[PDB]
Amino acid sequence: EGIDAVYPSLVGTADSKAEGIKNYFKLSFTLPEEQKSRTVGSEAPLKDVAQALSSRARYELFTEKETANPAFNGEVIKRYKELMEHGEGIADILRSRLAKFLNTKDVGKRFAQGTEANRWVGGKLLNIVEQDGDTFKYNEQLLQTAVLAGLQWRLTATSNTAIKDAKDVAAITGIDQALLPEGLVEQFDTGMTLTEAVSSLAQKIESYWGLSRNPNAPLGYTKGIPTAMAAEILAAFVESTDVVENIVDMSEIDPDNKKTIGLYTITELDSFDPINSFPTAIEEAVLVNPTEKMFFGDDIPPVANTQLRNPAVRNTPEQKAALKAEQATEFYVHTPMVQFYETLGKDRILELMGAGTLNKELLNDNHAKSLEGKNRSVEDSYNQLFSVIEQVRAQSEDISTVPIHYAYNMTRVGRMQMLGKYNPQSAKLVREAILPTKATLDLSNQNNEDFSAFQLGLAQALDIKVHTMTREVMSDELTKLLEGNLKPAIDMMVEFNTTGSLPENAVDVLNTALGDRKSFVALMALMEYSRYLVAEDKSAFVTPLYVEADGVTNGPINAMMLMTGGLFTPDWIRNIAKGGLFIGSPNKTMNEHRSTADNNDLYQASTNALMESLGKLRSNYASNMPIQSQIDSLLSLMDLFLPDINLGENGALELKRGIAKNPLTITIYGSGARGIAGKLVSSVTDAIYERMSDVLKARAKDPNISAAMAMFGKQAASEAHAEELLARFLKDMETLTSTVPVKRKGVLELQSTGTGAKGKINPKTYTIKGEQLKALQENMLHFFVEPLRNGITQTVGESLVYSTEQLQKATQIQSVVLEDMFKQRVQEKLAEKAKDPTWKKGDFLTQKELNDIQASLNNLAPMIETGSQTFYIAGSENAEVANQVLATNLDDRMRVPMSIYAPAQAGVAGIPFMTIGTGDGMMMQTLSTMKGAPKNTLKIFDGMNIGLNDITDASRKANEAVYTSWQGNPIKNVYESYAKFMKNVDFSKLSPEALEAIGKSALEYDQRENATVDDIANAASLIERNLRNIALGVDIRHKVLDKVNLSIDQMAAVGAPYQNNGKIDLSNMTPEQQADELNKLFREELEARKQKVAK
Repeated sequence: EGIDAVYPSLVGTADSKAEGIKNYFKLSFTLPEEQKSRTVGSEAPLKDVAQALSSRARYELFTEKETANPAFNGEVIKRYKELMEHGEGIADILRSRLAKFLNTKDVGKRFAQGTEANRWVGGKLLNIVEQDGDTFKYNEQLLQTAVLAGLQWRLTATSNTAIKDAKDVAAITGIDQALLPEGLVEQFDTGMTLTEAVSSLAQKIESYWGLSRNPNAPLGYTKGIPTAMAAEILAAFVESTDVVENIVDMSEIDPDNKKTIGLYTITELDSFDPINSFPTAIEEAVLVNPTEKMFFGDDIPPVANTQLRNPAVRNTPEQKAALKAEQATEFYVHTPMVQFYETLGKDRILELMGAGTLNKELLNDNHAKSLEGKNRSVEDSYNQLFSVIEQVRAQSEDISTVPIHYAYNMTRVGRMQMLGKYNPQSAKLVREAILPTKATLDLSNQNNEDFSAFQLGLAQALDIKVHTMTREVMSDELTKLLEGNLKPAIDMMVEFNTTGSLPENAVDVLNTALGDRKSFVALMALMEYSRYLVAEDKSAFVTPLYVEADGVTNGPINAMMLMTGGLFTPDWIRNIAKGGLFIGSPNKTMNEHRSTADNNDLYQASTNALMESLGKLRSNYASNMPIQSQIDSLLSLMDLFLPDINLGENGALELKRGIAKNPLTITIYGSGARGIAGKLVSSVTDAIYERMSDVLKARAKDPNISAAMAMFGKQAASEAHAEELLARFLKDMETLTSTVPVKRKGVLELQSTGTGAKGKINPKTYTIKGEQLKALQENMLHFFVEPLRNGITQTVGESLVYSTEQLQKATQIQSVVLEDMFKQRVQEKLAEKAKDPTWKKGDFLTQKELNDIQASLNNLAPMIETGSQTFYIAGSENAEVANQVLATNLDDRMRVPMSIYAPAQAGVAGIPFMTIGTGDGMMMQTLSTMKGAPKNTLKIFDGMNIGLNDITDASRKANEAVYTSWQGNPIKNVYESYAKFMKNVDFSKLSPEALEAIGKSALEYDQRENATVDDIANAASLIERNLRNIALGVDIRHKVLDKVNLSIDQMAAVGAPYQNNGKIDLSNMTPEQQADELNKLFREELEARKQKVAK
């Protein structure tokens, strides 16, 4: 009688075992104990809410608050009057589409005779209708409340959707990640798919309805009825031209693919629309506890209870404390930076920091696609920032004294991420306008310690390697720039502060002065320095300039410290010193190491090893003439378009440290050899497309120019030199696309493909794809990637790559078993429902039944616990388990598949989870909750912005947090979960498909052709004892390193190292001598543990 008294006019009885028509709306939802929405019980929600928005006094009375938001002024009130009238016309469209549905094929006539038309996949909206004469009609309270949710969704959906990477697009389309076309990713994130639009809209509808789900009701109605309403509202928005629908066909690019995907984009409002200063008036008027809002002053966001998009995992108490500290920081608006942005204008901002205007008649088709994506990011960030400024400006007359708070949540890899799309932590344009840092300095004397901090901040913003030089040397470098190239730019900024105007050629002045140092952070350095020059009182200068403590190769260094076992080697000691770990050198900073000891970082070290491997490969095939020519063509092509590859006049090959940046970072991230090859080739094709645009530009200026000079005009001193380069380009492309190398029996053989490149090119629409693209990747994989991966292994160590292999095998095997049991357990439950008369196919399972299936998997240890963090590698949301349609609209379109939260195969995702989660993720968690933690800082991943008044103390604390995170044992945590899984697993109950996947990870190629169940089980237990041996070695190494004196300078910006107060002196020793001393303590620790066990 609870919900049966609020909606007594609904069609059908509320009994699950009735005879006629049953109402599944009242059987699936229940009234809450305390109210959550103010529209429950009303008769005209679209009229009561519109009345409350007509005045400030009425808004306060309806909301029951002392005062309303100051931004809710008269201009905003007028704009909401038109929006409410627009929402009344949306309801008229919905009411007219229902009458057509009941008229075609006599649906209404049959439904009134007893036919269960409300249980259809498209008739699920018949559970919220009422009888009216001989026909049916909507329920006014339920219909008008859903319209209000659509209006709020239309205003803020874009600024809340997630960002799709290349991996996500590949899964949706089905095309291989390494063969994704040009601009496909940039097209996908512009709009949203059907599933994303409907699911997000349906979430708001349920919230506004203010009801609670029934745990014993089928998932086909608790999730289908809200979804069926969302699809109808989205269809109405398309008819009203509020949402534009675009259809992309995969058969155009891949004829073998028959998938069709629709994309929906919301039409955006004007940048001067007064509604942009307060777009959450409807949300705060309906919900008792609004979710979308901006926090001012003492308004502190609440702490989330579960991980991001991982509802099965809850934040640990240690993780919740870190979130609370990060949400207490106050942000402030820098007025001089804001006025500079609006004076320059959006057009000049795009011209300076973007691609500017585009003339598509002189651009390549593929080149123009990338330029538009660059412009979109800058333009969207500019619009988002100035909408916030409008809201802040209404709170007080002084915009610089309004504190701002931001919400945080935990990423599945243990990373604190700001909520929203464009915020200081994500957008660089917004980062320079809203700052949490402040300082007061005495700059009346140039020899003060305060002036040295001021110079350090300016130098780092102007692209100067401050962590590789001493303070005195850095000061000399900055002085030359200030009085040299940057002088014209400073003069313009000085006039701007006093007057407030800019010249018509301001873009050209900044472009010439900055050059290769152009960035958003470099603009603030010019303004801050110019403001200091005109300050009347330099002894109390207040500035928001900061210094960023950036880690030196944070990724690779963490891996070699956390997942390395065995005895110490001199090579490890030398290579780990480049990361900031010094043994036997008290109070040694990174600036001293680079200046005197070693000036090569990890990126340069791997480049040198790559040259060594490349020379050995050529010498192996010295007698093979066809193989030698193929290697020459690959290097020749990369020399023409990549600045990191250079060939001398004598044929000597020279490489730069910039060729191993990306490969080294993604190698630690578990990416395979094919992934590196695909990215390397993509860099070459981008340069080729850009060179085609120069051909079109040169032809327009001079139609009589030659083809060679139109291409390599600026890369050749004479015309004859230009003709030489053109011949090289044509020959290399034909050679690299005609034959490919095939690795058989351990040797490489050239095999023809028959799909070589022929004909005359067209600069406007030149494209490389199909079999031509695959031929290029085959040559790159076997001739350049293989030598590259050998050099990387030599630097990081052979033991580190051994730990990654066992970790990948252990996680993949566990995920395969979990996925098979989940699918095998929901099919047995469905077979039981077939004997239930009150059950129909399409209702799926129940939330109570789904929770029992997941609880039965607890004896296999699906989650990894480290004591302060939790990880769930196999968790995902997929529609494979349900394999059925959830709901459609009244036109039998917009079919939405049903997706549930079920485990899935891991693959190579195990390595990134533990390298990042226990690496920089744990370091930043400690830094926010440690004793005497730094205050007023912005914590970007592997970085931290610090004010000029606390650079020394905060840098020392950052190095202390790094040392704490190096005492962990990620392998031991994985071993403990894997040992429990092996105790309870039963391989004899696995499907034949599952047994084939496990054999691909535990056995060799020859051993898995006819392997039995016993062979697979025996091979899986071997991995268990491999993890135990690795984990024991890591534990001993950390114990030994804690007994000696160490200096930690991983955050090398300032030069404030941290000492571990060890009591063993290893100074005045070579790395060869230190390894022997460390190995002596390693053998003593092993003996004690074995002796203790014996006792």
